[PDB]
Amino acid sequence: SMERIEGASVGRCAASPYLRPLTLHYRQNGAQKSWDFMKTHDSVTVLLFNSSRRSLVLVKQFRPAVYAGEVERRFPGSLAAVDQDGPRELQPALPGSAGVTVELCAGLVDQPGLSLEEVACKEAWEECGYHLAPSDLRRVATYWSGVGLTGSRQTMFYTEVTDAQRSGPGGGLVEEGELIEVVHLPLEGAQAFADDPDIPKTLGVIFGVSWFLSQVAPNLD
Amino acid sequence: MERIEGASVGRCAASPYLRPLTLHYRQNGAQKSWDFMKTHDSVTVLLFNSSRRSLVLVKQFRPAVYAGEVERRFPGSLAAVDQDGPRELQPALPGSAGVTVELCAGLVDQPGLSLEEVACKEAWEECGYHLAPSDLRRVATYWSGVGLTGSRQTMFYTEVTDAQRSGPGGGLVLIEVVHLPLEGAQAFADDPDIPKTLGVIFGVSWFLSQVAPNLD
Ligand SMILES: CN1CCC(n2nc(-c3cccc(Oc4ccccc4)c3)c3c(N)ncnc32)CC1
Ligand SMILES: CN1CCC(n2nc(-c3cccc(Oc4ccccc4)c3)c3c(N)ncnc32)CC1
Ligand SMILES: CN1CCC(n2nc(-c3cccc(Oc4ccccc4)c3)c3c(N)ncnc32)CC1
Ligand SMILES: [Mg+2]
Repeated sequence: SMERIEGASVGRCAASPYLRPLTLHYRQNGAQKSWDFMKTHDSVTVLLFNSSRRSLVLVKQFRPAVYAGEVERRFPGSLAAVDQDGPRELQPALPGSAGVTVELCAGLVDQPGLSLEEVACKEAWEECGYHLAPSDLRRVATYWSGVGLTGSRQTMFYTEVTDAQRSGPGGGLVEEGELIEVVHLPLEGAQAFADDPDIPKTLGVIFGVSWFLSQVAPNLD
Repeated sequence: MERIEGASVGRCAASPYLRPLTLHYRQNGAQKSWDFMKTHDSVTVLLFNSSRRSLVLVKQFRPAVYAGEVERRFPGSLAAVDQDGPRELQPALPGSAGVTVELCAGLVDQPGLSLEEVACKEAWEECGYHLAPSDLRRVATYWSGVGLTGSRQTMFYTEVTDAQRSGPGGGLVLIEVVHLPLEGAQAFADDPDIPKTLGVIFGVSWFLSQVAPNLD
């Protein structure tokens, strides 16, 4: 099950391909300053509107960082310094449902040679089972994600799909230990879904719903 | 604020803002692990000043954004330091590379203040507007950076007038307050030459579709 998590523990992270902390030293109007950040990849996200079903296509999956943040919210001190060899078991753990998010289809810009659009198409295939062409995609927005702690860009795309385009199993790469659920969000429930704070979601979902309902859906009515 | 000199990359062993951790867990019986950063939650505030019919935003130098732009222009600029000290960026970029436009915002890192009160504090110190917690509408709560941080961000909206602009703002001792007229708002958001956040883009889009049509 996606939401069945066991043995949850926190440990030190000495090196990682996904985050690499650095400090920028610089003078700003003659004052010497420093700033802590982490080097990270850019990313792409893609909102699909399935017109056969009149539903938006989203993904649901366990996010370990979200789970840890939620354990820390409900049990302050869970993420205390790991001053020991090896991980420290959480006491108490939360249910794994605490880390399950709803997101747009998304992936890192870590694919040598692929365009941003092609990365978006790859993720829509691998995560959702939808076959897209790059020219099917509309660029919605490009922006900085997390300006305080990283300098990564994210680019969001949009495309309309039909049922015939859902020709794959989706669910992410099985061999690589991914378990992703495809969510089809009926348009009639979409704004309520986004506004509901009991469903953990990203700003990309909330913005995607708002943007679609005000910029696209009227030109289909 | 855009006059940045002698930029250099050094190591970051400890920081009160990012602490690298690894979650270890079993899912479907398989042992997994995930690298992330422990970080603070945050709040953002969109203000509509109806005296001026303008959205209140902030502009400031963001070092991480700057570093990201140097790495884009000169790959390898951010390689591991491997020295006794920081390594100068040569070539570098002008400070304008790191200048962003954002919503008023702050970390939830201080005991004593609710989310609403952090937002009022930031609106005062950054924008010079005096707000009350009860003046705030919660627009959205969401997770930013679910891959590496898991921290939560709450966005508030509130309506102000010039009668509430009782301070200068600009931060504490370089933040500039931006007043975006409603008529140019959408064009501002769409302008890809303006370095801005998803919070700004969503704030302008939300305001123009949920508030602006019912004004007046
Ligand atoms: C709406 N429809 C949907 C699909 C239809 N379509 N699109 C492609 C097609 C082409 C080129 C790249 C592509 O996506 C990637 C391929 C590799 C890596 C990353 C993305 C997809 C295609 C095809 N090869 N054969 C038959 N039909 C096709 C036309 C419009
Ligand atoms: C004010 N004073 C002077 C500056 C000092 N400060 N603040 C940060 C820092 C951390 C994380 C987010 C961040 O901005 C956001 C805050 C909320 C929402 C979105 C972005 C800023 C920082 C750093 N990473 N490294 C060194 N100093 C740092 C903090 C105290
Ligand atoms: C097989 N896949 C599965 C995961 C595996 N992977 N991916 C990340 C990881 C990093 C940063 C962002 C992220 O997700 C987003 C990507 C785009 C937009 C929004 C979120 C994921 C990661 C980690 N931080 N620690 C350990 N393993 C990790 C390797 C590749
Ligand atoms: Mg993904």
